[PDB]
Amino acid sequence: AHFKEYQVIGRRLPTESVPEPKLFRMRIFASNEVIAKSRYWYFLQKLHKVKKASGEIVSINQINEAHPTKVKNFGVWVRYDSRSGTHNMYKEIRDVSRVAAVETLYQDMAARHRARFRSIHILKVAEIEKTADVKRQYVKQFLTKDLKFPLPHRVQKSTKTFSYKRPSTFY
Amino acid sequence: TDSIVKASNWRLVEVGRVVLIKKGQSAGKLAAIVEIIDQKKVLIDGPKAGVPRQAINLGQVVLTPLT
Amino acid sequence: VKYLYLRAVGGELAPKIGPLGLSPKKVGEDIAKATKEFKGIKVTVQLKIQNRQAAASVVPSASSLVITALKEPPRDRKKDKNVKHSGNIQLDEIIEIARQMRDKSFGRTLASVTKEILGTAQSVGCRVDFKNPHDIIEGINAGEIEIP
Amino acid sequence: IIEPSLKALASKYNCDKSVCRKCYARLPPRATNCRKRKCGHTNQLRPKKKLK
Amino acid sequence: MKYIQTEQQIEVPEGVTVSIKSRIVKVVGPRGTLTKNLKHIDVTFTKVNNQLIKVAVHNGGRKHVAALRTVKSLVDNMITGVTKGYKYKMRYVYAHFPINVNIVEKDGAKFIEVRNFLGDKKIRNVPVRDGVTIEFSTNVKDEIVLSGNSVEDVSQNAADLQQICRVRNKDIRKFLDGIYVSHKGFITEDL
Amino acid sequence: GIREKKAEYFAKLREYLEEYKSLFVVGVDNVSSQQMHEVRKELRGRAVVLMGKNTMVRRAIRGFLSDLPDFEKLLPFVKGNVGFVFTNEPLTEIKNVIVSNRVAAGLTVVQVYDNGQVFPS
RNA sequence: UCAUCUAGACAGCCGGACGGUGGCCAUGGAAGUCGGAAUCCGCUAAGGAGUGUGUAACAACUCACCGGCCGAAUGAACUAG
Ligand SMILES: [Zn+2]
Repeated sequence: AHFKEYQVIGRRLPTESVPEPKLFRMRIFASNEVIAKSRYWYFLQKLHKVKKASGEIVSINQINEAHPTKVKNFGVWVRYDSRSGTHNMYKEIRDVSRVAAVETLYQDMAARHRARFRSIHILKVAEIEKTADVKRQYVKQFLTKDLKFPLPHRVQKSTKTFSYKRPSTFY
Repeated sequence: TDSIVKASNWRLVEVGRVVLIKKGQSAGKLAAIVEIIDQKKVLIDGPKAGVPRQAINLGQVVLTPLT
Repeated sequence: VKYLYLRAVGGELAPKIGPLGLSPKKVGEDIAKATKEFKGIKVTVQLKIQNRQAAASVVPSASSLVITALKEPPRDRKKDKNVKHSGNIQLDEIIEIARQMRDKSFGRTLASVTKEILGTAQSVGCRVDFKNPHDIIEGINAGEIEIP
Repeated sequence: IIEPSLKALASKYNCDKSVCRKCYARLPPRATNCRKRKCGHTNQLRPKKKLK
Repeated sequence: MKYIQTEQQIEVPEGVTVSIKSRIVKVVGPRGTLTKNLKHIDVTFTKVNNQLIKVAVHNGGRKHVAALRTVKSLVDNMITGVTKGYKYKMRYVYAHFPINVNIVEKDGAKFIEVRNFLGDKKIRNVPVRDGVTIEFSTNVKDEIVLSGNSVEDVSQNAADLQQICRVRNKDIRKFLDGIYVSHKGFITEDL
Repeated sequence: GIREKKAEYFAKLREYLEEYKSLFVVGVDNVSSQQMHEVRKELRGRAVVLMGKNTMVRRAIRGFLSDLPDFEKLLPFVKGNVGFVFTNEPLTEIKNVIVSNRVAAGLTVVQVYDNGQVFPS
């Protein structure tokens, strides 16, 4: 859906042999708290020997964007499962916030590789603080000095089923 | 004689271009394009008309001849 | 007037070259054999200068030949046609002498360089009691003066 | 005998070509893929067989 | 990958004048005039300083930016064809039967006729496209020269004359007979 | 690696400019490596010959521009195939040797820079 | 995933592409190019004890390397929609 980012902090259940476990923390892009906690336990079952019955979640907090009106370039490292194997990819997206960047990332992977939400693993997402570290041409195209371009062929959708003059596509 | 072309200029999108919000919650106010996200969407701001600073798809605004 | 150069194992085709110069093959061979005095045992470049009557034979200096000669070699019949792999002592003085003998002929870049090139020429020869030929040439500055 | 230069000029159009191994198409001599759809633009090409 | 702006340039010499309404190009020079419809290719033209014209495409795909350099080459070919002209020299190649080429007139249409190509009784006639002048050149044996403004018309007429002399049911690596284009250049080459 | 080799070139050039007051710019066309090698040997004692990519050289001179400002005048002359001769001998003797050697069917000295002064010669 | 890149990259033209040295065995010969091993120096801006054509062996031509013009990304191998 429209994604939100949460921090989820959890731990193992405390025993007498070891009280105070190590309080692992992860950042999850998810639609809501339930999906966020499910993905948290999914990745902790991939990492450490723990499961939901043997552990607990001590905190979940929404992390909204610090500057939601700054235009950033993000580099995203992703695992995905194809029909024959597992691959790593690095894609970079020029967008205004992290949740919108990963939303366009999920759309991009589903469009160009037919990869689903169950197949995509988000390794990391990070803002590229400096230009000329941008490595893709499709985003390096929009970083030029005095960028301007026209929008040819305007199509205006009509409300009536009949129009009384030939329309114009000037913009 | 001299060479003649038909120029055919139209309404470039760049910073400082004044746009009119076509549909949405503003829906009829003016804004100024602050920056260009990509080919299809831009970051605008309309601070006199009460339009909050936001990223918006270019299909939801109409570009005006004002710069 | 005409100079012809051939690589000849000593003690000895030649005739084909000789016919153009109208010189007897046997006479040329005898002259070459005498010149091979330098070594004969091994192949060496021989320069024949033709005066339009007779050809004079001299042995032009060659790095491989000089190096092979320097390595002490028991005379080989070559009927065996054995590999005859050449093993040699360091012979640092001989190589320096060889570099001096070259005397930067054909413009060797430096006196030290001429020696280094001479060392490289010993691809065939071991050229050292315990080392790869010219391996230590970069390491040691000794003998630079000797080559000059 | 034609002439040597004129044989060269005629052989430029008739003999200095390549042949697709799949669909026998006569192709440019420096080509990498066949221009035909029916072989699927394959890169199995051979030189056209000369005389002599 | 949707290149948002790609752009080529064409240089306009002192003698020519180029008129571009919507996508119809008219080039007028010393040797005459030429025109071209380009409403199928969807580019935009812009005169800079009366000797430079930029052609551009915005938000174009790979095929579209290929077509941009194609249309630049076409209009530049038109400009250099109305300035210098275009001249194709072709040579006659035969083994035994000499090829006898003349110019005839069925209903005033300037046909080029080809006789005795490999000794046949059939007479091959190729029509001549307008604007193309054909001269049977002296001082070089068996050479024909086609000149004009349009590279399309000149090279197509030369190609029709080449294709009309194809050999059937024989090994064509041995039967090399025909009429082949040997030189392509300008009428005022090395100007 | 590539940069390292390049860095060495920049350094040697700077040293050469400092070492010799007299600079000869020589243009080489159709000169064989063997032809070049012979010239180098003849002039080994009194002259230094340097060959390099022009793009590389121009940047170096601009980099070393603050010191040795007069060398800036040499930059217009650098265009085209060029070689640099650094020599103790003031002028004609070096020039005579370069032109004469290895003329076959051809080294030419395009310009001479000595002591901040440029001579067409 | 490797490499090259405004200190000038990849295409296209143009120039050089050298000495020790005909490196060592082996052959009637094989000198970079029938093979077996080694495969190193000098001069370098740069040039392999050779990429092919190439001759009985040469000679000759071309390469991969460096240079002028060009001024900005490109080459190889692989993966999957
Ligand atoms: Zn095919």
